[PDB]
Amino acid sequence: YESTTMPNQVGIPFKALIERPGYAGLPLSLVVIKSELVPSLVQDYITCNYKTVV
Amino acid sequence: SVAHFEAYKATRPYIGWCADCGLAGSCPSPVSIEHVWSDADDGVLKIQVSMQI
Repeated sequence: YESTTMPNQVGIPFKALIERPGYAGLPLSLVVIKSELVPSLVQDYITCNYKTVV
Repeated sequence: SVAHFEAYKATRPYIGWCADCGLAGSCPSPVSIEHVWSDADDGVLKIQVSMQI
């Protein structure tokens, strides 16, 4: 029943079959569209150009 | 302030010192540069001056 470990490559369909003896089930095709690095970040500073006023 | 038109009535033109008076001598001139601010990417210079146009 369960369990394959597929590699991450985009747009390329990986074929996993891992089901019970005798194949008659649903073949698993899985694609990675994109991976999405979602940040958990700390803001160090803001910087910009500046106007000194005399 | 709260209305741009009203602000400009309030803020009459003034004199400033300018050393260039036709490049002929140093005098109080009606025009002087207060500060030029730029950081635009289309080369635009925002000029602040003594005079009111």
